[PDB]
Amino acid sequence: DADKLPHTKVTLVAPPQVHPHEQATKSGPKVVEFTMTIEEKKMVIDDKGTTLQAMTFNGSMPGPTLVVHEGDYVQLTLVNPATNAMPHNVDFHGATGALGGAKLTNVNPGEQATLRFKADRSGTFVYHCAPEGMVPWHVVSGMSGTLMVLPRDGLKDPQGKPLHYDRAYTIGEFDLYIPKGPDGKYKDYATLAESYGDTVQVMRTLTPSHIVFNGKVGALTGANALTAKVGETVLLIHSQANRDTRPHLIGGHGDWVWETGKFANPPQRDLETWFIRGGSAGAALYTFKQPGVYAYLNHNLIEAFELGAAGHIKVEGKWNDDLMKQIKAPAPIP
Amino acid sequence: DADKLPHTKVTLVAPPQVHPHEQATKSGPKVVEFTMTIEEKKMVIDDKGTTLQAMTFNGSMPGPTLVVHEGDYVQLTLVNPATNAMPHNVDFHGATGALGGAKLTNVNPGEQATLRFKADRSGTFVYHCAPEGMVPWHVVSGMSGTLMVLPRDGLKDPQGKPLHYDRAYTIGEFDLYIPKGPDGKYKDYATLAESYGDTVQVMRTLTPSHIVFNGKVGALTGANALTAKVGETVLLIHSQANRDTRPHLIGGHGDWVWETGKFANPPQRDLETWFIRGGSAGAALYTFKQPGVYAYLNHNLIEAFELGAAGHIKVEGKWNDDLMKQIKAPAPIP
Amino acid sequence: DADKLPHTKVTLVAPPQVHPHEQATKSGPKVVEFTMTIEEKKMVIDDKGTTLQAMTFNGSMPGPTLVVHEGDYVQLTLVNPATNAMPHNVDFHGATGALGGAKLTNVNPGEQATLRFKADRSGTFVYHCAPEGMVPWHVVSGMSGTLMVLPRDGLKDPQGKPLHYDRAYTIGEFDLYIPKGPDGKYKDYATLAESYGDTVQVMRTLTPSHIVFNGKVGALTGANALTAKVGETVLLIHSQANRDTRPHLIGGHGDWVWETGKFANPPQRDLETWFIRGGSAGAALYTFKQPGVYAYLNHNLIEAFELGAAGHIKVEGKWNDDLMKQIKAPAPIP
Amino acid sequence: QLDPAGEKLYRSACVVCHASGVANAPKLGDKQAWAPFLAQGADALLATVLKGKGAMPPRGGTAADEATLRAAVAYMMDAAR
Ligand code: HEM
Ligand SMILES: [Cu+2]
Ligand SMILES: [Cu+2]
Ligand SMILES: [Cu+2]
Ligand SMILES: [Cu+2]
Ligand SMILES: [Cu+2]
Ligand SMILES: [Cu+2]
Repeated sequence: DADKLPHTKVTLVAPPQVHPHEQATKSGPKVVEFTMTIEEKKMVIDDKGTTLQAMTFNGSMPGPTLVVHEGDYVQLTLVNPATNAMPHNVDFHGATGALGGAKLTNVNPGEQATLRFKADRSGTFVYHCAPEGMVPWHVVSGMSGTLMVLPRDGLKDPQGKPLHYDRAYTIGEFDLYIPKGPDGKYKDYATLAESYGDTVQVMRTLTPSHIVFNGKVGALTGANALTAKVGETVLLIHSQANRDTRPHLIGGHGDWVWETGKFANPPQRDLETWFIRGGSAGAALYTFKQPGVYAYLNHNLIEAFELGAAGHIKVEGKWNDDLMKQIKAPAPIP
Repeated sequence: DADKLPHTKVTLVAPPQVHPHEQATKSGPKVVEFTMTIEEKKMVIDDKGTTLQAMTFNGSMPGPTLVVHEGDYVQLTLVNPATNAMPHNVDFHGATGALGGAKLTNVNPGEQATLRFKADRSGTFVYHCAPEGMVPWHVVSGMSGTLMVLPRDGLKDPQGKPLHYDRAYTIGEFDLYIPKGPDGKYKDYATLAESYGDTVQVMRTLTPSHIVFNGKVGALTGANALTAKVGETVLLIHSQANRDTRPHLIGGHGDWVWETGKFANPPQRDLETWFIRGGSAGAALYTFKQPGVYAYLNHNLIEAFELGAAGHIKVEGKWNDDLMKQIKAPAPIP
Repeated sequence: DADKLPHTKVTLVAPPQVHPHEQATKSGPKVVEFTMTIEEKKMVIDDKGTTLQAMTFNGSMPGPTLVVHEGDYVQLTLVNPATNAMPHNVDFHGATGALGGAKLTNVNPGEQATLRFKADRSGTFVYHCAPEGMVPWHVVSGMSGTLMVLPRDGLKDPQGKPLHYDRAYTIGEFDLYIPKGPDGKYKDYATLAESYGDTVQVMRTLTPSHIVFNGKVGALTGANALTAKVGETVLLIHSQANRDTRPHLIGGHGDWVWETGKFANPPQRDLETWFIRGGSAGAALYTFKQPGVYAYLNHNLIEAFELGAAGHIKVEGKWNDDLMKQIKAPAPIP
Repeated sequence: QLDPAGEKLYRSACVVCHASGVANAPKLGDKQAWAPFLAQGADALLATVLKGKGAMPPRGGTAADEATLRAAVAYMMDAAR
């Protein structure tokens, strides 16, 4: 009974990092308490000054990743400050009943609510805002993130062998639908609500204007590239709350991948490209064997390079000539 | 030798219901006889009065679901009444040879044909019309449904444990390509043939005007909502003959899912969202744990809420606070 | 040590054939040497005379399939003749490091380079050109193919039983983005560079003008149809370097399918339709049981029949009435 | 006579809640739901829009001027007649 269990409060961290956790644990079930505060804000989403009238959990796209273990209870306090214009709520795909909690978390500006649910299924699960009557707008504008429910003794391969990651990154991919005006330029809006009508027109074409990792073109590049080292095992959590994507690590692989994101199923190995269904989160493990800069991207290459769905991972370590060697560098044909 | 096998006759029922069947059976192979009659008709596909010049098996979109067991022979009498304008046929993805039977079932208006094939592979399989040179039009106009071939021993989990359902529902998802006129309104055509040219132009854009479950926006709502009780196991069969979809039960899960639809493969568990490839049928089992009205939808939320790909399941029973509890109702921020 | 290992040279063949290989082999690991020469050229891609300013490996779309065995090393000499206009390189999804080899194989016209990498993961893997800042254009213009890395022991089913094919075919599916002029006619360009800007605009709409198997509408039909016979087992390798596809054999099945294309994972059986993620290659086995002309296609039927993503397989042999029988040929309704 | 600016504002913003009834917003064209509002009169309705009420943010969450808001209220009232 949840009321009798120890309660732990967790401090969330901004994507792409994930809050410190346990993988395999000897602890039994607990109630894990989290708080998120909704923030509506205009955000610049590309290199060319284009703005989105955005909606976020905790000020970020995606919202922060919440980690518990299978059998824990998630207890979320959801705060909607009086400074916001719209009502919001939360739907956890990891939860059972009441439209994922959406029916129990309807908060107008100036209100808050607390939901508890049992995280009785292991895996990475999307959570997202779902206000009745305006669901897609809130999702596409930025209101989604991941809940990760780890098996109590950690991840396992198809034969039951233990898999352990040294670091976890969370990547939320966002299909954006920014209206253009008749002059052919992207529209900038004074308020969130004024953006709606023109945005739904674009939504109905099913053609995103931009598709971005973590809230903007190049969010996960340059100074903000992900990082790793040869020998390090990374977990790459990938959420897409609205539209399909196909993650690929250029020069790497998914060593073990749960593309449907549910840890009680055996993972697939050696993937070049995997597939995240719109409305889900999946997870991939990779152990780096080569240093260098990698691209992590949606392998519809138009979506990646033209529309924005690409990031980098900068990897330190020793080059391995057995795995790959330049035999003859580029030179004139004989 | 299928000549010499006993015959049985099935009375088909309209979606979302599925005709009564055995799961596990002590019967051996039989020749199972079905009849379907083609109906071309103008249909209203939303509550606004928008029309489609539709083509159907047995008067419905999707056509009825046909259930046999692995090793049975399906013997279909296909009738194309004189009232119709177009030639039709049937291609069973569950059949082997002659383009799924299409080459052997070409029926002009005022003709009928009888096809027998061995259902030697277990799974949910699409059937659809496929008249040479006209395939996409007939399919997107409504001519598809599902053949379910159950293992003779019933459904099994990955360890070979028996899985039983209390009721089966069949959902056919249809991407529609309805032309618009200069006034921005959907076009209404006096005859099926008159709709052809304009419809082909819309199809080539690859952008559906509507995406509907069972022939209409909100088809699976109100008196025609799916129903269940807490403790009941439902099998949700989902067909998409032309385009990908990503089913999701809001507030629920796919307890056991065969997303590629083929029962000799182990199912996956605990899914939030699954994936039905265009040109296939898949199936998910779920046991209800909470009462309430669930949404069952395509989790491209634009496709669901803007274009029509969403329905309801109304579930009776007692609320479970252990699984989910509103700890604090929406109230002012302290 | 890869040096010191025996070297062998393989002569490539044009799609849809695949160069003679070994499945299960008694051979130890070797360095397998290949050469490919890049060819930029104007190609007619449909039966109306529409042209593509194309770029190819070895003069074909897709490039040839390279077969080794797990533990072999691939050593590719890539040649960019002085007759070409653009720099090129190669990214092997089968490889580990340096953006798949792209960083090590940047060749200007008049240059060549030699790359070695260890093929340490079994499966079918895309290779494609990836010049920095120019990746999507080079890929959609034709620069992709398949590397097949067979397990040393050959293909195996989920229970570890040997699977063997009699012939392999390789199909590359290409989503093309051909610009139109003010008159609504496809543009025809004097030079490759000339096509660039207009093509990028079409790409950004995410809507292909054409989707073709092996470089043109109807490439795999008529005199050029694939062939087999009843009792013969065929491997169908399907690559799509940029965009998702859903292969289906009309009147057949995927007996054993690795849709993500990685042979250390168990295959699924009895598939009606499978799914190749954009940026990947998958593989299906089928043993023919019926003679006749089959269609092999992308089962978005608009993509297949309207846009070009369809081929034929002509199959010799004896009709099997047990599997399918015309009980009553089309005849007038009484 | 209505002004086109009202419908335009409605279609850009107000529609997000009033098309269906987000947070129990009276739906556009709902004759019975709107009867008591019509009886309050246009000035009262406009005052409520400017102030905000429940889940409806001040100015219906727009930066429109009073005249444009009046026009949108007028369009909404018209649809309910
Ligand atoms: C300028 C655009 C808008 C206009 C002209 C408008 C108009 C109106 C009017 C005339 C009323 C009746 C006043 C009353 O109930 O006494 C009303 C009520 C309401 N509106 Fe709006 N509205 C707009 C925007 C919005 C938006 C964006 C929302 C959603 C965030 C919304 C939600 C509501 C709700 C919930 C009510 C009922 C208030 C209650 O009884 O608690 N409205 N609106
Ligand atoms: Cu929200
Ligand atoms: Cu959801
Ligand atoms: Cu037909
Ligand atoms: Cu088909
Ligand atoms: Cu190139
Ligand atoms: Cu690639």
